[PDB]
Amino acid sequence: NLKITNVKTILTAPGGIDLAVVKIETNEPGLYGLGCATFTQRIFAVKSAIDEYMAPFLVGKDPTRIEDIWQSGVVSGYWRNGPIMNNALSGVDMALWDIKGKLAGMPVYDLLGGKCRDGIPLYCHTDGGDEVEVEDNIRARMEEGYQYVRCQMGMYGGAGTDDLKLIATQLARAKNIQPKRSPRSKTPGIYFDPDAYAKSVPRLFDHLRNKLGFGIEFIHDVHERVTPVTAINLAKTLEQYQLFYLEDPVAPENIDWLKMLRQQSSTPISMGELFVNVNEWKPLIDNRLIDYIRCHVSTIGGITPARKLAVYSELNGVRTAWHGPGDISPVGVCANMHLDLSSPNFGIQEYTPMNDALRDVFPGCPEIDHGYAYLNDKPGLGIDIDEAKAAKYPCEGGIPSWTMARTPDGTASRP
Amino acid sequence: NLKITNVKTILTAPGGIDLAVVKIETNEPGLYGLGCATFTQRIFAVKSAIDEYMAPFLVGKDPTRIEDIWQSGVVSGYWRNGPIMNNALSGVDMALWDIKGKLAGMPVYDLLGGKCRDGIPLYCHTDGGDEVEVEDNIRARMEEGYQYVRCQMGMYGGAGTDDLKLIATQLARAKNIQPKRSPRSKTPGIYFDPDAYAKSVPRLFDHLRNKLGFGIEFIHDVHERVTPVTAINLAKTLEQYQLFYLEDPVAPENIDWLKMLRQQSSTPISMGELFVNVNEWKPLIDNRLIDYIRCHVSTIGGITPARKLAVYSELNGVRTAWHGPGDISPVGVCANMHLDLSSPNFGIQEYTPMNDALRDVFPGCPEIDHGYAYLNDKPGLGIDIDEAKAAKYPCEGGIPSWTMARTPDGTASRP
Ligand SMILES: [Cl-]
Ligand SMILES: [Mg+2]
Ligand SMILES: [Mg+2]
Repeated sequence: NLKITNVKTILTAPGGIDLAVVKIETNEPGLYGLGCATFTQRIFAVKSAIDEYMAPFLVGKDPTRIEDIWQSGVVSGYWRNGPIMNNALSGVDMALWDIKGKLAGMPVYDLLGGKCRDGIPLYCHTDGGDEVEVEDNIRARMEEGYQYVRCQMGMYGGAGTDDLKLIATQLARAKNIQPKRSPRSKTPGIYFDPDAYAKSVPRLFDHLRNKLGFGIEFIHDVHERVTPVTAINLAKTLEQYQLFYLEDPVAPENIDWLKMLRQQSSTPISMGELFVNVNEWKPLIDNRLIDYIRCHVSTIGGITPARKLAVYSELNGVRTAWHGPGDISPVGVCANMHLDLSSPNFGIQEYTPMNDALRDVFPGCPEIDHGYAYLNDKPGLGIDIDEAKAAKYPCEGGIPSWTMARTPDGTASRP
Repeated sequence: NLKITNVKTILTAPGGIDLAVVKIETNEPGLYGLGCATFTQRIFAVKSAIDEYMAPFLVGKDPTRIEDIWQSGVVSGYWRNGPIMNNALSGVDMALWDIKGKLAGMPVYDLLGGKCRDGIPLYCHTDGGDEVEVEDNIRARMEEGYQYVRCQMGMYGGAGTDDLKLIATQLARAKNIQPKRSPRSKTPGIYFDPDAYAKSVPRLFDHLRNKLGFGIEFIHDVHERVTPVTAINLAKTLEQYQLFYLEDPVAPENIDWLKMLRQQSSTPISMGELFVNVNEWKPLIDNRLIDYIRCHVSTIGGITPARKLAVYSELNGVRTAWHGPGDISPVGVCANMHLDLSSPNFGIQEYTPMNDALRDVFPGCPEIDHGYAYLNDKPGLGIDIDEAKAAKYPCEGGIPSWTMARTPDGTASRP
């Protein structure tokens, strides 16, 4: 007669980025589950969604009924399909998977069908103010054993970032990108020039291919920064550089434009870190408009819907590339990886390296060894949280600044 | 030098249903705006989204720049397109429209282009345990001057409701619908039989058209309760009864099925009270798969996005029917109606009659006279809130019961 007894939210920032973790307790002594609910920009609203709504929904129920709980949970507020709602559901769903693995004495990847590969290949982020600094940073990552890298010159749209809420790191604006002149007064924002950015990208990859060759795999993230036809043209101009993928050429609001892109370009495309709705990803995958699906697993509602998405992708020849930024807890990192190891159609795993504090707060972080991640074989997600240590890193709260992105004339843009 | 000085949430339940209202104060003495943020099932998370995120985003800004504030606010948390996020934005957006009207000395409908009609026709809800009870209820509403009515026998799926969080009224289960026998043990939920429900609807309308004739307009709400092909067959069998519309024959997750429905049936269709994402409504409107769009204005982000939706619908010959349940504040009722008065493609206004406490807490409620609503000509939304009186009706909070809908075998179903 196993029952959920308690559900709680833990808010912690050991890597300098606000995280939300759900812990689900049961009436079996010592048996609990952990899940990721990290929507970093709205952590307090996520906490409210869990504590005020998911907790009374769950206490008393048999945690082994993961699918029933997910299906009933998703419709429990009637309205649904949003990032706050989905993250609250995810924390619950991953915790239940964690509990199921612990009961079975099996890692989640074994519950899901077992290992389809011997390690998880990773990509990491490289940046710089000019092409030489990017090149230097790639060399350093290659020395560490990375065989795949994302290359940005000036973060997103060439703008860099001063906002530590984004990745806990300041990144330089592109040094030599010359923006258009703005009007005589400016509304506050982080200014960028989408056209100057777009033209800089082929020049960057020309330099990088010249210096580093074609063995190393390259990723570039457009991050919805340009008009769709500009993104199409960029995809075409980048064909010669043979990117592993070109990421987020359009906003989710503009997914129809991928119909045109895919008639003209053979540069591999990834989309979807922003997706929260089946009506965003289903038309893309059904029509083969992408080669990699990029969802943030917690933001689509956890392991249960991510595995459905992985299967839907697999049957259409689309591969997975789950979102792996700084704004994901080590629990969510483990969840991505259990999916990765058990999916036939795994593509790549984006990885943001952790500091000592994250490894200390979350015992059981995956082993990173020469560009591959190696999950432990402990039951469930193989991850724990030290609640006392978590409390040493309280969340900063507040609002980000980087999301106020303005084009030269002052237009508020999708960031 | 006009600036926003304070943004706050008011939670009140004068009609027995939890409401969320946003009040935006400015540095001009006595000038403020009110907006609806009512997502009733998640009011505390909406409150968190406003108080922790919208408030610091807005203080100091010029409230006259409604579009800039909307466009920048919607992407401020990066992830977007969800019911909690959108309601927080709506509260702000409607309050800014209210402020703009007050500054202009004109109602919002006048800022939007003026009256397109002389009054707003309404439909109200009628229910009953059997056909004769529904008939009697319709007669009573026709005597009050309603010329359009929604007709349900047992609320949604024939199940009725005992949950006061839904519409603050207990409604009888359909008396004569015989469900399939369930398994020998049952998981808790509100049980219904989709097939017994579906067969009962044509029988209801056969009775109602015989007794009441064809002058009176009838609406029926399927409320996502049946399989898509069952919905298609229902639409076909109801053609002879000439419904004003058949509402929500499919879930948002199943919108593709409307392609098949519209090849076979000429029953008018409405969809969309559940919509939160452009990728849900845009394919429907682009392909003329519905005749009326049903969005809950606050849940799509306020007046700014609702006006865009109304225009997009107008150009495709689709008409508006904004959601008008019990779970919308009188501020939201006013916002619906200002859109209604100024839209060339207005279709109908669903209306849930208010009690004395709602009228007392919210001075300026629209005048209801013989089946039409008559907005006052006061500036902005023409509505106010008495905060001291609102405080006499604290919110109940908690989670609803009705959203746990199960079919005879125990399957958790979209409610
Ligand atoms: Cl949301
Ligand atoms: Mg990205
Ligand atoms: Mg409805």
